Amino acid sequence: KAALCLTKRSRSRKSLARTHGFRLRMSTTSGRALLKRRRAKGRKILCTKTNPSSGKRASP
Amino acid sequence: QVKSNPRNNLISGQRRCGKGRNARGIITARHRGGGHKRLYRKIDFRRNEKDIYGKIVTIEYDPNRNAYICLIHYGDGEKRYILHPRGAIIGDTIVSGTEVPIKMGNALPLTDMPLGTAIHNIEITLGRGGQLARAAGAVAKLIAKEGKSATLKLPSGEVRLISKNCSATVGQVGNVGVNQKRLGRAGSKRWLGKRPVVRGVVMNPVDHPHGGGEGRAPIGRKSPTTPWGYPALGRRSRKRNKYSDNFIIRRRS
Amino acid sequence: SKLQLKLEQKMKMKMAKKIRLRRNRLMRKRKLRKRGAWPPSKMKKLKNV
Amino acid sequence: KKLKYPRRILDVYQILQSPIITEAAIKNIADENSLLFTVDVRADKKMIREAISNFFGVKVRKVNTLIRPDGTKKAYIMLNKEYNASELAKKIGIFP
RNA sequence: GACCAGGCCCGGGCGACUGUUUACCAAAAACACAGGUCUCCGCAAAGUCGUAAGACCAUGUAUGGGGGCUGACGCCUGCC
RNA sequence: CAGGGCCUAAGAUCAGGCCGAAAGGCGUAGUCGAUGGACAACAGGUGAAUAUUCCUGUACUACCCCUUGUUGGUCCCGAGGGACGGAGGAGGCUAGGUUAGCCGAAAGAUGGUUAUCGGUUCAAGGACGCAAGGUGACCCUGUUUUUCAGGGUAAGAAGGGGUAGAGAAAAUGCCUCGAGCCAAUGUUCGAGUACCAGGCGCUACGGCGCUGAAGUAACCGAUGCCAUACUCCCAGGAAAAGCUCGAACGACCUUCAACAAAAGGGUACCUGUACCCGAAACCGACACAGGUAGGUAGGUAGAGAAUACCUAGGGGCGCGA
RNA sequence: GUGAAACUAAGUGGAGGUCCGAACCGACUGAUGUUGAAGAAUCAGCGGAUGAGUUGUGGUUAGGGGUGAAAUGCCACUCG
Ligand SMILES: [Mg+2]
Ligand SMILES: [Mg+2]
Ligand SMILES: [Mg+2]
Ligand SMILES: [Mg+2]
Ligand SMILES: [Mg+2]
Ligand SMILES: [Mg+2]
Ligand SMILES: [Mg+2]
Ligand SMILES: [Mg+2]
Ligand SMILES: [Mg+2]
Ligand SMILES: [Mg+2]
Ligand SMILES: [Mg+2]
Ligand SMILES: [Mg+2]
Ligand SMILES: [Mg+2]
Ligand SMILES: [Mg+2]
Ligand SMILES: [Mg+2]
Ligand SMILES: [Mg+2]
Ligand SMILES: [Mg+2]
Ligand SMILES: [Mg+2]
Ligand SMILES: [Mg+2]
Ligand SMILES: [Mg+2]
Ligand SMILES: [Mg+2]
Ligand SMILES: [Mg+2]
Ligand SMILES: [Mg+2]
Ligand SMILES: [Mg+2]
Ligand SMILES: [Mg+2]
Ligand SMILES: [Mg+2]
Ligand SMILES: [Mg+2]
Ligand SMILES: [Mg+2]
Ligand SMILES: [Mg+2]
Ligand SMILES: [Mg+2]
Ligand SMILES: [Mg+2]
Ligand SMILES: [Mg+2]
Ligand SMILES: [Mg+2]
Ligand SMILES: [Mg+2]
Ligand SMILES: [Mg+2]
Ligand SMILES: [Mg+2]
Ligand SMILES: [Mg+2]
Ligand SMILES: [Mg+2]
Ligand SMILES: [Mg+2]
Ligand SMILES: [Mg+2]
Ligand SMILES: [Mg+2]
Ligand SMILES: [Mg+2]
Ligand SMILES: [Mg+2]
Ligand SMILES: [Mg+2]
Ligand SMILES: [Mg+2]
Ligand SMILES: [Mg+2]
Ligand SMILES: [Mg+2]
Ligand SMILES: [Mg+2]
Ligand SMILES: [Mg+2]
Ligand SMILES: [Mg+2]
Ligand SMILES: [Mg+2]
Ligand SMILES: [Mg+2]
Ligand SMILES: [Mg+2]
Ligand SMILES: [Mg+2]
Ligand SMILES: [Mg+2]
Ligand SMILES: [Mg+2]
Ligand SMILES: [Mg+2]
Ligand SMILES: [Mg+2]
Ligand SMILES: [Mg+2]
Ligand SMILES: [Mg+2]
Ligand SMILES: [Mg+2]
Ligand SMILES: [Mg+2]
Ligand SMILES: [Mg+2]
Ligand SMILES: [Mg+2]
Ligand SMILES: [Mg+2]
Ligand SMILES: [Mg+2]
Ligand SMILES: [Mg+2]
Ligand SMILES: [Mg+2]
Ligand SMILES: [Mg+2]
Ligand SMILES: [Mg+2]
Ligand SMILES: [Mg+2]
Ligand SMILES: [Mg+2]
Ligand SMILES: [Mg+2]
Ligand SMILES: [Mg+2]
Ligand SMILES: [Mg+2]
Ligand SMILES: [Mg+2]
Ligand SMILES: [Mg+2]
Ligand SMILES: [Mg+2]
Ligand SMILES: [Mg+2]
Repeated sequence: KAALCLTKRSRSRKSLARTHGFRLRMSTTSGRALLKRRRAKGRKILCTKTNPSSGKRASP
Repeated sequence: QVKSNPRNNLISGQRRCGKGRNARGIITARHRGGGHKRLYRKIDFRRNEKDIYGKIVTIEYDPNRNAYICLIHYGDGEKRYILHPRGAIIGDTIVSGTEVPIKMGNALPLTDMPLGTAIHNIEITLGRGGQLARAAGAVAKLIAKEGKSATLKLPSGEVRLISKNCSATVGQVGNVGVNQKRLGRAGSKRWLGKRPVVRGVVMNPVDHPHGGGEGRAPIGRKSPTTPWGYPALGRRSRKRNKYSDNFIIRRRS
Repeated sequence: SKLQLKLEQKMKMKMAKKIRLRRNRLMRKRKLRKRGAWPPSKMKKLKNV
Repeated sequence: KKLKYPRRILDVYQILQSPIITEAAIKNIADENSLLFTVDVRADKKMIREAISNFFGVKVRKVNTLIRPDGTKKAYIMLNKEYNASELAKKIGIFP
């Protein structure tokens, strides 16, 4: 019943950082290649979807 | 007949879950999925604990096989499920061992069974557990024995040699009328978690070797074909030289 | 001698039924907390809703 | 059994950073006998209780922490009803 | 007495039926289906995925598991 | 209160292990992983912006502290329990609602009239308790079998005890003792100098200080509670920990050490907490006629959570003439 | 009803991919919209609504692939 463009819905931050998170990119070799080449471009933010385990941004 | 008990320690919840998905997570075995959650009953197929006297307390339904199953007690308080033999009634008594009466539900090595007997739940390998003829209404006759080897006629009609020291159980497997049911509606398939199958002829060429000819397709394939490109009809797949071959005598007809 | 057994088993019974019932209210309160009509004050401002 | 490890390793003299003086806090003193102290985020309640209990030499009923949206821990320290708050308010320099 | 609240009948084709489907031009006579039938498979099964190890099939065992065509029920299914 | 300091599902990672040009792939114990299991708090007040969090009342968990009572406790292991479907209807009840009764005010410029308008509220928790409810075998006689009445049978229910086998607990077999049991709800404390219609006075005319009457009954009645209670069906309906029980095996600790109890006093880990959330704050590039899980469910008419007109509460659509 | 059984009202019972119909899921016709209020809507009607149902949270399968009640459909407004 929802429009095509609605692909990005309200999804728990917990779920997202379990996907694009830091600790995930660290696991695979391809991820470490990721972080090298982000660091090369010198991005202010390495992993965009990340998330505090507990704190002000914490998902329960 | 079917009256639910509380849970004996033989009924657990641990099991494979993705049905038809392998490690890679792919559907290997097509059409499964959906259907009622089940619990695994731990059957005793080996019947290995010898020389104690068991009593059939009840008869229970099992979702994992079309046969019935019987809860039996012992004088030792151990409880086991066995496949329900045909005609066995509650209050009955069974026993396994070597020198034993021959009646329904007793299990013994093939050295001691009088030729002509109707047998089920047949080990092919010493102490591996019973393997052959476990389904509803399945039975195999012990036709002849010679040397170290016994000869059976399996429910497929195939005649085959096995070891004379492999245990088996007297009597046919119960619930004979099961294939007399008529499911009657689609939903009643789905309840068993058997999902709908598409005919080859329907799908597009990419998807299957009988691919869409314009209106309706005769199968132009010079031969009926597996999804994967093999002849569908009458091509024997039995591994040419399997170790088994020396044992097998006449082939199912 | 039968009066001893009866008074001991009524002591036990009173105990078990006490703990049982305590347990039961607790469980109810929990269910309600999950659903979210809990503090009976809360329900009593929405009664007419 | 063993030495009692404090929840983290901090150095107690840095945990109580400062009294927070605004119109708000002062009447928490008046009504509640409760001081208001900005403290180190890394600091706990047991640490704060020992710290004030020894430092100003007052027995403290209960502590309540808070964490600002700015990431700075803030603590309501409600002393006992024997020790008056305004005592420590004059002793410190917080004037009601 | 407002709001709310079935037009119905006589025919024929197709598909038995409830279902599914071309997100955003096609909802059907297409797909599924219960049922039928052919064929493979004796358990270290056939089949599928993997370079392999192994996984599914199945913690099942021929009244079960693959695959092909047809498509309820009724009458049938001829020659080469 | 919600997560973490507890437990596991799908799944994920995976010591050693098997395989593989490399990166890696499979996989066992282990360890992660809630959308589930376990586990203790409510009413009133304050309130520029927080409140089951702060205040005042009664509570409740987990430890520690002392008295008393025992001598072995602790983990590892053995067990019971936790522990589970759908559909159906019948009960027994509350929540709400309506009408009386009691109480206070009332004149609302009209032909009449008090037939009018307000109030009648209270939680968690603790003690008690259970029938017209539901369950407790059979046989004879009747009430329609049923709710029942007389007799009888000897475990015949929740619930306990004993014994036997390699056998502690358990499971299993034999023996015995028990006619009650079950749980929503109810009575009483909590609870009144609480709350509240009005009344009095101030008005920075915003709000404020002051004193407070009655506080019961009947009939409707749930989709909520007992309740995993029943009856039926086939498609046959999670695990693990806390919890209860317990000998041998192994490890460790041991006397004012540890455990067992009823009181008494004490003691109290992190993180979330603003605001919006049928949205102008999320998702749609917009202050966009759209999408967004759950909870609470008043009146009159009505079969109804449809519809119409309304209460509480919220709004009059950010261009007008 | 006969000795067995069959046959037939009755009551009880509450089956169903039953019926009508809100929520909810869809998307059949028409009108409007077409530099839209909106990159698929609004309005009036319409289909299913105890099931082969709907949905939440957390997961799975990945491009010589996956998934498909099969439309070359879908795989972040992109899919021979
Ligand atoms: Mg961004
Ligand atoms: Mg179970
Ligand atoms: Mg159990
Ligand atoms: Mg994987
Ligand atoms: Mg088909
Ligand atoms: Mg096609
Ligand atoms: Mg494709
Ligand atoms: Mg494929
Ligand atoms: Mg081809
Ligand atoms: Mg073709
Ligand atoms: Mg043609
Ligand atoms: Mg309403
Ligand atoms: Mg404050
Ligand atoms: Mg806090
Ligand atoms: Mg027609
Ligand atoms: Mg014509
Ligand atoms: Mg059709
Ligand atoms: Mg679909
Ligand atoms: Mg279309
Ligand atoms: Mg259609
Ligand atoms: Mg269309
Ligand atoms: Mg189609
Ligand atoms: Mg078929
Ligand atoms: Mg194979
Ligand atoms: Mg066809
Ligand atoms: Mg697992
Ligand atoms: Mg791995
Ligand atoms: Mg390794
Ligand atoms: Mg593992
Ligand atoms: Mg965890
Ligand atoms: Mg949870
Ligand atoms: Mg907790
Ligand atoms: Mg809690
Ligand atoms: Mg507020
Ligand atoms: Mg409050
Ligand atoms: Mg009070
Ligand atoms: Mg306690
Ligand atoms: Mg255990
Ligand atoms: Mg459960
Ligand atoms: Mg009822
Ligand atoms: Mg009432
Ligand atoms: Mg009236
Ligand atoms: Mg009167
Ligand atoms: Mg007048
Ligand atoms: Mg009145
Ligand atoms: Mg009470
Ligand atoms: Mg008490
Ligand atoms: Mg009674
Ligand atoms: Mg014993
Ligand atoms: Mg003994
Ligand atoms: Mg016993
Ligand atoms: Mg009534
Ligand atoms: Mg309902
Ligand atoms: Mg049941
Ligand atoms: Mg020992
Ligand atoms: Mg003890
Ligand atoms: Mg808050
Ligand atoms: Mg709030
Ligand atoms: Mg909106
Ligand atoms: Mg606007
Ligand atoms: Mg809008
Ligand atoms: Mg209404
Ligand atoms: Mg009407
Ligand atoms: Mg009415
Ligand atoms: Mg309405
Ligand atoms: Mg209004
Ligand atoms: Mg229907
Ligand atoms: Mg219909
Ligand atoms: Mg669709
Ligand atoms: Mg519409
Ligand atoms: Mg409709
Ligand atoms: Mg309908
Ligand atoms: Mg049904
Ligand atoms: Mg969806
Ligand atoms: Mg589909
Ligand atoms: Mg085409
Ligand atoms: Mg993209
Ligand atoms: Mg797309
Ligand atoms: Mg396309």
